[PDB]
Amino acid sequence: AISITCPPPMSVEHADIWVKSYSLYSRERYICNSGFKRKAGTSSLTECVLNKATNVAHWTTPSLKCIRDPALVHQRPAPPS
Amino acid sequence: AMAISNWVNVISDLKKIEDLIQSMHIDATLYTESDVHPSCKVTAMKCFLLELQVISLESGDASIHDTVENLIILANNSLSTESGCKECEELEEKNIKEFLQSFVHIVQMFINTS
Repeated sequence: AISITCPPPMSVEHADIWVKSYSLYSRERYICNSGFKRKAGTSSLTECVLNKATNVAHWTTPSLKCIRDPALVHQRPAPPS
Repeated sequence: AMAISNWVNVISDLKKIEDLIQSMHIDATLYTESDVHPSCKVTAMKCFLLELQVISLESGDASIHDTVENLIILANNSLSTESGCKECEELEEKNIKEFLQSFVHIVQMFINTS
C-alpha cells in the first residue's frame, strides 16, 4: 500500500540482466553471457513479487542455468577451471 | 475401447495449450527443431518436452500446467539409441507459435506408429 519496488536482482552465474522496471509484478529476464546458452528446460524469467506478510518485495529466483554453448564445447575445445 | 497411438492425445493437448496461451503474453523463445531427422527424433522429442516445461513455468497458470503435465506423462508413456544428434541448445530459438507448430510436426512423425 506504498510505492513498493524491488531491490537489484541477484546475480545468475554466466548471465546478466537489465531491469526495465523495478515496480511490483514487473517481469524481467536474465540473458546468458556470450558463449553460454540457456539450458533447455530452464527459464530466464524473474518477477518482482510481494512478501505479503512483511510488505517487502523481492525478485523470484529463475530456474535458469547458463551452460557453455555446445557449438563451442565441440568446435572450440578448451580446458576447465 | 480401441487402440490409438498416445501421440494422438499429445496433439490434442498441444491444441489445448495453444488455445490457452492465446489470452496470456508468454514471450519466451524456445529451442525448436523444425526439421527433425527420423534418426534423431527421440533426441528432438526430448528437447520439445523440456522446453514445454518453460511454457508452463512462465505461464503460472493451473490449466496450462495441468495440460503440460498430462502431455508429458503421455509422451513418456510412449518413449523409453541415437548418435550424431544436436544438443537442444544448438537449436534455433523460436517464438511460442512456431515452437508449438513444430511440436505438432514431430508428434505426427511418432504416430505411424514410429
